[PDB]
Amino acid sequence: ANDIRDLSTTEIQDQEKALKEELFNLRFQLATGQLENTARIREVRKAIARMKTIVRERE
RNA sequence: UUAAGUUAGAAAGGGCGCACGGUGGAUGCCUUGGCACUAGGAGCCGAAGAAGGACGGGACUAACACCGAUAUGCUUUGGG
Repeated sequence: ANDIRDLSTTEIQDQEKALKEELFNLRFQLATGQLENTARIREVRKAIARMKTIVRERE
């Protein structure tokens, strides 16, 4: 969370994209019954929310 | 033996009493909820989009509660 604040906005924006790609893949593996560590999904969702919160704070 | 006479007993089923069960949810005890007030506070919300909703959000989610595509939560300050 503080580590996110060390990054630039553009750098944060890139981290979001990466997390959204990850979240999509998790949901895809979950659907095909190949996930196992199902707790990752919640982690990633929160992370994305954290990014978007920091960015909105910047403005 | 015959005759005359007398009287018993009987239960297909039923009645009364008793015993033991079933059904049913009265009664007692209990209280998650109510009822009436007192003292203080507060007496408005809305185009900066209200009241009230609909549909969604969880690993799996039918319902409730919570939340809004940042969705079963995000940041921060304190408490613990």
